[PDB]
Amino acid sequence: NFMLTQPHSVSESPGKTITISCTRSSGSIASNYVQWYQQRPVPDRFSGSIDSSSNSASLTISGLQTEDEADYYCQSYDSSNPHVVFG
Amino acid sequence: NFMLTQPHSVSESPGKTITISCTRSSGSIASNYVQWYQQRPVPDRFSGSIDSSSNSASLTISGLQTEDEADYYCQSYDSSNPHVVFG
Amino acid sequence: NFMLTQPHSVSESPGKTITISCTRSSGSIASNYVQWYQQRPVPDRFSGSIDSSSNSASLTISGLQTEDEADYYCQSYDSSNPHVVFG
Amino acid sequence: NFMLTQPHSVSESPGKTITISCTRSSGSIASNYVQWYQQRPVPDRFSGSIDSSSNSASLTISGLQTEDEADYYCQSYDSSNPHVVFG
Amino acid sequence: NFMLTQPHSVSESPGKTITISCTRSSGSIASNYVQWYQQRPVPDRFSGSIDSSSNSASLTISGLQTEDEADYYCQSYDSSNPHVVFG
Repeated sequence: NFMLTQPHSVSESPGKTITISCTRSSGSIASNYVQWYQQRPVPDRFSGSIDSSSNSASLTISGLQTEDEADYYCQSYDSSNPHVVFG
Repeated sequence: NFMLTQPHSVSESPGKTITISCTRSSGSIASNYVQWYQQRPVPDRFSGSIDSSSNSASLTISGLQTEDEADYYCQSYDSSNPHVVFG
Repeated sequence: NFMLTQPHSVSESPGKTITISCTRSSGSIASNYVQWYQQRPVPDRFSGSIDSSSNSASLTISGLQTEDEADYYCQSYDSSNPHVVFG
Repeated sequence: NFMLTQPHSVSESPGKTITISCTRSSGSIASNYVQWYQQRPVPDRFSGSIDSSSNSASLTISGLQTEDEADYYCQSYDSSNPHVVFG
Repeated sequence: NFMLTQPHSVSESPGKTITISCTRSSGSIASNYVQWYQQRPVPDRFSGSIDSSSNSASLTISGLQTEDEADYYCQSYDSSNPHVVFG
């Protein structure tokens, strides 16, 4: 899958950031995740409860294959040359 | 799947950010996720309860294949050259 | 599927942002997700309850195939060259 | 499916943003999703209750195929070159 | 399906935004979704209740096929070159 779940703030920054190319992924994730992120460049209270959690991630591939003749030709080209003038 | 769920704020930033090309993904995710993100470049109270959660993610592929003669030719070209003038 | 669910704010930023090409995805997601995102470049109260949640995501592919002669030719070209003048 | 559900605000930004091409997706999603997004470039109260939720997402493909001779030729071309003058 | 449900505001931005081409999607979605999005470039109260929700999404394809001789030739061309002058 593609869980692109990122609450990110971007200032004036002409670039490319995340770039994924020619990647193969296959796995299982079971996560109980708690985060308090505080950035201050008055009272703060954080309460997080997960309680009883049952996370199951099962992947089964019972395959059989004869002659494959596999040719995995993955070519990736990425060019990023921004031209930014501030005035 | 494609869970593109990101509450992001972008300032003046001519670019490309996320770019996914020639990628194969197949997996299972079971997530109990809690986040409090605070950025302050008065009273803050965060209460998060998950209680009893049962997350099940099952993937089964019981396949059989004879001669495949697979040829996976994945060619990707990406060009990003912005020209931004501020005045 | 394609769950494109992102409450994003974009300032003056001529670009391309998300770009997905030549991607194959097949999986299962079970998510109990809680987020409080606060950005302040007076009283804030956040209460989130999930209580009893039963998330089930089942994918089954019981297939059988003979000679496939598969040829996966995925060619992608993306060009983005904006010309923005501010005055 | 195509769940294009994004409450996004776009400033003066001549571009292309989301672009999906030559993509194959097949999966199951079970989501209990709660978000409070606050951006302030007086009293704020957020109460969210999911209570008892039963989400089931079942996908079954019990197929059988003989000789396929599959040829997946996916060619995608995207060009975006805006010319914007402000005066 | 095509659930194009996005309450978006677009400023002066000559572009293309969402563009979907040569895509195949087949899946199941079960979503209990709550969002409060606040953007302020006095009292705010948000109350959201889902209570008891039973979401079921079942997809079944019990198919059988002989020799297919499948040839999936998907060619997509997209060109967007706006010329906007402000005066």
